[PDB]
Amino acid sequence: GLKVPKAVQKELPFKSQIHQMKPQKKKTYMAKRAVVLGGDEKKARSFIQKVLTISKAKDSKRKEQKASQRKERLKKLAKMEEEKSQRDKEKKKEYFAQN
Amino acid sequence: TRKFGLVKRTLNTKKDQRLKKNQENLTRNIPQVSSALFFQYNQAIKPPYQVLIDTNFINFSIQKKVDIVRGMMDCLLAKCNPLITDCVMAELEKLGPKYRIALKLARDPRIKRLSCSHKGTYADDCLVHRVLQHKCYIVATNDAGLKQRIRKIPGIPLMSVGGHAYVIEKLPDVF
Amino acid sequence: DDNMRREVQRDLLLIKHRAALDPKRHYKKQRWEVPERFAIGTIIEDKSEFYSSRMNRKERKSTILETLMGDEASNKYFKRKYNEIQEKSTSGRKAHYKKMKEMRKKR
Amino acid sequence: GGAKVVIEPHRHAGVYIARGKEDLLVTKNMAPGESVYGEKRISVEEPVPPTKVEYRVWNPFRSKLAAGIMGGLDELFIAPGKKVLYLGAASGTSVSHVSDVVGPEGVVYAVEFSHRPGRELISMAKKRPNIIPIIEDARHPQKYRMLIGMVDCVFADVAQPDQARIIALNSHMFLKDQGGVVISIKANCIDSTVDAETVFAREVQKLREERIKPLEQLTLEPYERDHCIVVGRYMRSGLK
Amino acid sequence: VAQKKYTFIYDHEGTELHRLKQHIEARHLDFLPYHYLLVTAGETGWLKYHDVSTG
Amino acid sequence: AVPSVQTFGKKKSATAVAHVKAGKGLIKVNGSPITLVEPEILRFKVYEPLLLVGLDKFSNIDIRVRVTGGGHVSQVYAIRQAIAKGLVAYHQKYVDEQSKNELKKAFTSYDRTLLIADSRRPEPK
Amino acid sequence: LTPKRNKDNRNSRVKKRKKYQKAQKKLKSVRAVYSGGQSGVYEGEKTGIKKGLTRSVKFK
Amino acid sequence: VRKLKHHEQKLLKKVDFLEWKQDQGHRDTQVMRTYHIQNREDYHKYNRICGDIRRLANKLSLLPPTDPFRRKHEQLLLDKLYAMGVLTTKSKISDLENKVTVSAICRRRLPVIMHRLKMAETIQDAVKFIEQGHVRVGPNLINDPAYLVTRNMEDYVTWVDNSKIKKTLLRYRNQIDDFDFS
Amino acid sequence: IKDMFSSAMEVARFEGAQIKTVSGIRGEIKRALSKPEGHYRAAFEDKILMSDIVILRSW
Amino acid sequence: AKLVHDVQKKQHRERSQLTSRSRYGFLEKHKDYVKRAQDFHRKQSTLKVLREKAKERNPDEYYHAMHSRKTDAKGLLISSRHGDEEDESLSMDQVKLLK
Amino acid sequence: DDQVIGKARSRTLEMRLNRLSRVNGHQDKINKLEKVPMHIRRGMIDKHVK
Ligand SMILES: [Zn+2]
Repeated sequence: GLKVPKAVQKELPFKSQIHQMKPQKKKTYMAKRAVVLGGDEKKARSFIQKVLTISKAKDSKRKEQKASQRKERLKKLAKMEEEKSQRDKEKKKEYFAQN
Repeated sequence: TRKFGLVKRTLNTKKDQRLKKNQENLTRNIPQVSSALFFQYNQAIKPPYQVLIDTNFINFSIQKKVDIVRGMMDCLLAKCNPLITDCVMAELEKLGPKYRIALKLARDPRIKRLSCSHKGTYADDCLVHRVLQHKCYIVATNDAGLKQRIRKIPGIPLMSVGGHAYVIEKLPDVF
Repeated sequence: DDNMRREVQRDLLLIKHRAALDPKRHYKKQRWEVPERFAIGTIIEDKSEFYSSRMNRKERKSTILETLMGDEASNKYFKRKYNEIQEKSTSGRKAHYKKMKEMRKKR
Repeated sequence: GGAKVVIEPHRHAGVYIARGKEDLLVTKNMAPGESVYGEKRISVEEPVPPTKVEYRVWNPFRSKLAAGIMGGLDELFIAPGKKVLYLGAASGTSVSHVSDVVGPEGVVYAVEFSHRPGRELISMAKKRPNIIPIIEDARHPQKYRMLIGMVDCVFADVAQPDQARIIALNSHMFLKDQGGVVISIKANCIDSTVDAETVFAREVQKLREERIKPLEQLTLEPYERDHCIVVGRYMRSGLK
Repeated sequence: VAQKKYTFIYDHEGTELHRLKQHIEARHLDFLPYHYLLVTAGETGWLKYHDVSTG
Repeated sequence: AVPSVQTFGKKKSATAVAHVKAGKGLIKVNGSPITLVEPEILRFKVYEPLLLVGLDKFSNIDIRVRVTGGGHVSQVYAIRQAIAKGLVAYHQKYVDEQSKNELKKAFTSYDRTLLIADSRRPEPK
Repeated sequence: LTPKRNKDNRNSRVKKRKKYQKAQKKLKSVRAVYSGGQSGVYEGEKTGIKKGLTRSVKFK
Repeated sequence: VRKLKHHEQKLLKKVDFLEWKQDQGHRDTQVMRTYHIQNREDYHKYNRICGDIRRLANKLSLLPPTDPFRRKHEQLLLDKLYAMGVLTTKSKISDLENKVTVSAICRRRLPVIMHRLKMAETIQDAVKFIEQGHVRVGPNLINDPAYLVTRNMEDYVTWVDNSKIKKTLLRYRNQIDDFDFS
Repeated sequence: IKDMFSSAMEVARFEGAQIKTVSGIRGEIKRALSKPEGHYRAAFEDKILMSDIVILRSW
Repeated sequence: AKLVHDVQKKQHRERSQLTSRSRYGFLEKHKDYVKRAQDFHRKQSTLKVLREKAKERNPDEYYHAMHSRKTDAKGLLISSRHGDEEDESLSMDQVKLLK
Repeated sequence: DDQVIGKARSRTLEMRLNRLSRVNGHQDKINKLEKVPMHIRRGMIDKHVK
């Protein structure tokens, strides 16, 4: 990742300051308090995670494949438009050369 | 204990809805391509055909001495029903007393006639709308602009006076 | 209420991500954010026709999630697809980088 | 078969979608606890304890109006407070769904001419009180002009070649101005010598000749070959 | 209202609608209600009739 | 909630932040007391803000200094600057202005580099 | 020195058998094709219901 | 005022109780809303000076195109308005008709200078701050919003010392040195 | 660069020559290093890697 | 391919790292180098932008959010890792109920 | 030119620029009329023709 230096980032403007939060080293009370459920609930959590990452990776595959589709459609479309514009700028000169 | 940055209240032309240019305070619709069509074939039309005429087609018919129903019949080799919309008839009547021959050849009991329901007599708009609604129509026309509109919308055959008889283009079963 | 949305909050996620539950189903592209007013309901197959759509008393469940978890072919597909997505996603990131460095270091 | 769905309101008022892994067009049930033609039902427990209210699956292969809804019609006029004049209420198949879409505060006049369908219509209209069954020929609206007054939408599922005249007569008697006219046109039952687009164009022309402005048509193709729904409104002055 | 120099026109709740660049020093305003005319006179020797409807 | 005051003392690249507040009288540099500030021959350079004005000014306030950067002598010069101008700023804000400018007069008569550094240099002749 | 060519091009009949199967698989994409009605029990729409889209031809 | 019907709107088309033609589209109101101008007559006090500049620019462009009087005074006026800050470029003389504008004279006001120097989050905040007496140019405190700040005189727009705003920005970065009062 | 030459005489013979890595990063050899014999100092278009091979195309 | 043979537009295969030089894995080729270089260039571009903003901070920059937001000892930005809709410290009666 | 004072200079330069630009510029774009209302432009034309 982009590692901006501390000498630069302490002297940044107020809008451009980089919100970098430090890791937690103390076993805080809310984290040592909070309960997680087990068995059927942890396999429900595992299942929902697997379903959501399969959905997200399928969507990323689909949109990358659409990007690869539409760049080559852009290429052939620009070739056909260039041929068309060449035909127009010679037909206009024909028209005016006759009239 | 007043407020700071006190201003005189004026009206906001960007915001005030009492004035006229600020009086401007979803369901998509993608019409399906017709079940009458193959890719660009229009597999559903079958004789007896029905053909929408317009005014320059009638004028070119009389200028080339082609009968309407007999020219249609020996163009398509099928039984034709020609249709004059009320806007095409309005256009022929508005053409004046020079075109009396064309008007009373359009007044023919063999030429049936539709009843368009709109304001104005723009026959190109009426023909384009009622043909892209239904795809059961041949369009007989000689306008260059209407010919380009009709041959850009798919599945619609186009007939036109060319030479000394009628020609037909986007109908793939003519012989 | 949010108290009931925190009970049906998982099968609404399943209906939102329908498209990646079976590899052969392939829905039409909608978005389907959670509607403001809904109701969770159970299908009554009546007592007229049997054995065709009939899910018996011994396998009726209480969410869509328990049915999808009880499906063992879907568990095969989800575990397999998740492992291949996992090993694609960790392809060259950090364990690869430090084993390349240890490859440099070992000799 | 014992699965769980989520009910969600459709764009159209009074009808719903049950999302599962296959989603269902669904209406509320006016007579809870029994099915009318063997469709499946959905029972929600809505919150004195919560009450079990239920819903009925609308089958598009057994209802032209449901085929139209889930093919996508921009405006049905069948709405949750309205009065619908159903013409050709051939049994209680679609009339039950129109009845409970229309709701307890609205009225469905179900006109049918045959008599064993009329017997089943009356036994269905017992448990659905918002159905007025009218056993009479729709080709003569004067024979039941005393039983019906000022409907808001006409639906026409008649399958006769004098369809447009039947629709025009019933509209001129009982429909109000700018009310709804929903037509299910069957091409083969009108006439089979011409193609489907010719007969749909002729029927739409007949409607505007009887001053019903068509707003919309839909072919409803995956459920019925060579059918159509034409949705229009009764303009009565100025289709222009 | 006829202010320091210019006559101003305010709506019901007091927002300023118009500052009249003519009507240079009014001291007397009077409306003609059947004709919709604001009539203005003052320290200048001029009398100005201003149609309120058209403007 | 407490009356407190923060000042800064700088020499070449050392910098010292001094927080002065009301208290019992403890003077602490980098957590350790002031009597531990090495190199131990410049401990009186650190002490002279105290001995120039008396310890009865420091009998009611506690100072803490955090010194980073620099070297040994740059850090003792940053410490003495931070202590001096922190005592002046505390007596300005929370004690009377007469003791404020008596402290300024005493420090400025000893050397005004206790209060104002020599900062931007050279001269391009 | 010929290019690699097609087994389906080696028969003029099989090529039109397999470009008509391709065409009538593309026709399911553009229209909605009447497949033959309800096969068994009505299972549901199997692909989704859009409540926002209306695929109907408006007049004029 | 009551959304006239078709016969009324056809019969009295020129009736408008809000927008008149002497209003000039309420542009005094529009730019005084943009740059938050207190008193009503500042737009027209600036419009007189824009009309002076454009009247001289017309009467100076009506001189022959090569004489040194026209060239000297055009360049001299162009330099003066760029140095004052109304003009943003002293290159072309069509700026002396097109780009001379009450909004340019209003962008040179003290709260707008402030807001562009990021010294206040909005022009209304800058108005409130210099009304509350936080802002000095040079040494002396500036108290009114309408103060026009030239290009060389915008280097000295700061806060007063002993400002609470100066104190809270210094203590946000905890660079506050309480020796010099902030 | 380590071993394409056996001696500083050889590198002196080849000074200023354009080399490139297999990544197409162009470069030039500048001066023979003193104590390791065929080792030299080259300058490249940007930072080359430890997994590269430089190339002096001769004939 | 208008006048090109398919035996002419063949597939040239790419070479591997030498087995003697194998501990530095994967001899990288021009696609790998451009993936390296444009990454380095976009990160240097954003570093140069941040350095220019640090040069043009303008220290008379007041925001209203520099009352709530604060700064650690080294000068960087404290980002509270909990909430910003919650509170990190909870009251005595809240602790009584949770305990 | 270099001796022609104001209104003669403005209209002279405008006439020259019109005559130069009337060759290649479009006829619907070179000579744009000032927008005058109908009932006063027609009266302008009638008095000018008188
Ligand atoms: Zn027409």
